[PDB]
Amino acid sequence: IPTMKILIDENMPYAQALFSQLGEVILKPGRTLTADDLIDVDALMIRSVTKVNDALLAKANRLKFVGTATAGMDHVDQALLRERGIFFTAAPGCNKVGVAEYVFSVLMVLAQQQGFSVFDKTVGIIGAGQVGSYLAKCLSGIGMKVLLNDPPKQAQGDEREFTELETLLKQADVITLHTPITRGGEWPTHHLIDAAILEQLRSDQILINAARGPVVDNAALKARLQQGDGFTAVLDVFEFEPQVDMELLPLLAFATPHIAGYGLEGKARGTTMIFNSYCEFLGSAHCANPASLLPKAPVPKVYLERAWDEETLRTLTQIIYDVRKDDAQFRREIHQPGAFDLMRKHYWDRREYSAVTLAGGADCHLAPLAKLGFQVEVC
Amino acid sequence: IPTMKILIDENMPYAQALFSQLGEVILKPGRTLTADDLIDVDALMIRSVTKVNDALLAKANRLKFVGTATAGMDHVDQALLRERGIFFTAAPGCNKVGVAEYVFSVLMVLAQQQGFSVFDKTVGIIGAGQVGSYLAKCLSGIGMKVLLNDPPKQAQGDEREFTELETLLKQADVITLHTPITRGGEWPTHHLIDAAILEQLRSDQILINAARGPVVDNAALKARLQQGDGFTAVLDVFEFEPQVDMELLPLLAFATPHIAGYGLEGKARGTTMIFNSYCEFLGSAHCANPASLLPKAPVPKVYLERAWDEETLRTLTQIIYDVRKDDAQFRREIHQPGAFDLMRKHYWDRREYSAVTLAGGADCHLAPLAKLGFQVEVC
Ligand SMILES: NC(=O)c1ccc[n+]([C@@H]2O[C@H](COP(=O)([O-])OP(=O)(O)OC[C@H]3O[C@@H](n4cnc5c(N)ncnc54)[C@H](O)[C@@H]3O)[C@@H](O)[C@H]2O)c1
Ligand SMILES: NC(=O)c1ccc[n+]([C@@H]2O[C@H](COP(=O)([O-])OP(=O)(O)OC[C@H]3O[C@@H](n4cnc5c(N)ncnc54)[C@H](O)[C@@H]3O)[C@@H](O)[C@H]2O)c1
Ligand SMILES: [Cl-]
Ligand SMILES: [Cl-]
Ligand SMILES: [Cl-]
Ligand SMILES: [Cl-]
Repeated sequence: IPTMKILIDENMPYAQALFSQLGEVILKPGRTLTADDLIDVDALMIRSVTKVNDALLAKANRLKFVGTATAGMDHVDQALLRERGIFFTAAPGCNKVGVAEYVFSVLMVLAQQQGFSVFDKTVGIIGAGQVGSYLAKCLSGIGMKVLLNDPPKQAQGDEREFTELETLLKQADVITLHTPITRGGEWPTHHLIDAAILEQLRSDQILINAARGPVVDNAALKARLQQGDGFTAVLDVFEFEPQVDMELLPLLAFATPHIAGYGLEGKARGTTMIFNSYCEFLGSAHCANPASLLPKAPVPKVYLERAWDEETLRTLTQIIYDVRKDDAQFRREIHQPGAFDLMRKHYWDRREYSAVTLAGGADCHLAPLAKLGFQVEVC
Repeated sequence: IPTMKILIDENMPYAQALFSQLGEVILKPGRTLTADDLIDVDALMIRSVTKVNDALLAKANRLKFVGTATAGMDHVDQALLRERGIFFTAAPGCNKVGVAEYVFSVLMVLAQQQGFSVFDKTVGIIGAGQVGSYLAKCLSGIGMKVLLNDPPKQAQGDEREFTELETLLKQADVITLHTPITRGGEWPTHHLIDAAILEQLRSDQILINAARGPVVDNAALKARLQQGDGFTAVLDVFEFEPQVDMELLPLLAFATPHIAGYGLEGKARGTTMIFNSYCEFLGSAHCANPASLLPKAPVPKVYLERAWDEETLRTLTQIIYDVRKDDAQFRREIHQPGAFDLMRKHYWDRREYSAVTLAGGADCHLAPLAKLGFQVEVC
């Protein structure tokens, strides 16, 4: 029987098991892919390590489909793909779930450490794409007040209610960034949080940047933190990572090596999403989800005796992710050579709220917890 | 129908509900009890706020039984009680459970923060009474190596295998204190951990004192910590509490205001134990337990998919108690007037491992977790 010839990155998780259903699978390390590797190849499945150039496709005589198991697609010349009719797809938002649960962990722990309620704090989301909109969904789901800012999408006709920047920077208690890094365009994000903005940030305001490094001027962030007025900053991304300011590090409430979106589920969605895309491209009925591929969580379900309070919410969410874990490892190991990248490479088997089932009675208020991302079960 | 007349401290938890089954209950604040209050009184149930003097019993014409809902009994002249035939009982070990789970939390978090395995660390218990023996049971239950030291009990004929002090101080990684505070006697405990001992403590050794304040010379503890060689100390009790050395405080890994044994269950055991004692004293069949009196825990049961690792153990135990919570509040509030005592008075609804049921399959290894204190259920 004739089959499609599918070239796939060797280290794409669950790739062989999934795509073998769709035809002949060739597994090769993505960094060493040459032009000859695409001879007689119908479809290509890659990660970020493979650059889709003119060079790579020089002998792609059968290439009709290209899928990248990533949320981003800068490693792909998609103007090239477009001009020669090659269908292209990524996995947008494949790792957005982790970021939301990362931000929530940060809020939850800071609430405990500084002694306040998260339901008193207004979160301002700058960047309402895949990541921001999911975070906006989760926070609003449990009844927190969100503030969305997005000048590009608002100009494109997005009819969500957007808050203007200077308003958000004043009206919001917590400021979280979820934008790309851009120097040009109508709405550049390089040093979006600059010196002038930082010094107008109050002592009871929290700044979180788990978007991209250069969005926050790290030098300016340090200067703002060295006043010691109680201003609070959390960085998952650094302006010149893997290098970080070792003077700034002990001033940051939490510091982690670009691992907010990490997690087995999100990593599996990379493969899962482009697999479903290619399935649909072939006209196949096959369909896959990360829940089916992964083993069940260590603590897959817990039971609730009554309705949840803020304390129970902290208890439940920290079963999955506690930001203090990564923070501690990062500070402990960063002095070691290449520890920034090695910590990411050997990241632990982190899950997400969907891996855990919350079982309760109709009087336990699980509907907000379901919107937060948990699986629920009314007894 | 004739009944026993029972005088009880107004603020003893669940006292009226329990003891009303045994006869007439009179509720009066323990600090304001006078001699006249014991006229025609058959039994007395008190806390620490009531001092049992010659003065208090001056008109106790019917007093036959005295119960104090405490583990200690220094507030009681029991030489007086003995010489006039009054049966006396306390509630020994009523709050020992919390201390063990406190110590374990400290070990669990320090293991995460410093990056090590608790199953690599040998815990040396100094003081093998109610508290120490329960801790020894819990740690050995999950497979940790314990080291018991107790010169008084060893001299009295206790045939457990005891380790000599200087040996324990060298052979053990973690040193936890669970002794009373004594200046005299054959085995005094005042400054038991002194200057000479502290300076022979290694950089990879941990010292925990949740026993009594003056057992550790706090001034010497500070001097040892100011070297910055990596030595680690945790205090639940301070030499001159509620006053603490504000120079020592930021050097302590964890600092809490004498709340290790706190928890609803332990607090209820105070009433429960002396109630059962008095029941037995009357020849009654009535019997009570704190589990029946308390509401069920917020998260009363969780399920396990597989056997537990060290990470899962941390996840499970921190559902009940996470020492970082109290530590954060203590450091945040201590500057406030009387915050040391007020934090204890308005302590949160803390539980214990027995309040949570761990459900799994026969292959989940719950037997050690049961010995740790959890309720288990093999499916
Ligand atoms: N730290 C992490 O673990 C982690 C993980 C994944 C993604 N990210 C970062 O997520 C950002 C969000 O990712 P995404 O997948 O949602 O991409 P996205 O493009 O869907 O989202 C960003 C949103 O950015 C808006 N935007 C662009 N410029 C803006 C500006 N100047 N002001 C306000 N909004 C602006 C975009 O138009 C859109 O509204 C990127 O930096 C992404 O790489 C971080
Ligand atoms: N921090 C807390 O929350 C908290 C709570 C309850 C009790 N405690 C402290 O517990 C200590 C343990 O309490 P307990 O109820 O088990 O009392 P206990 O008398 O049963 O226990 C202490 C054990 O102390 C041994 N001991 C006395 N001197 C010793 C010495 N010099 N060296 C080694 N062992 C010695 C006693 O003989 C016994 O073996 C007391 O200080 C108790 O008040 C602390
Ligand atoms: Cl596979
Ligand atoms: Cl990108
Ligand atoms: Cl009562
Ligand atoms: Cl005492």
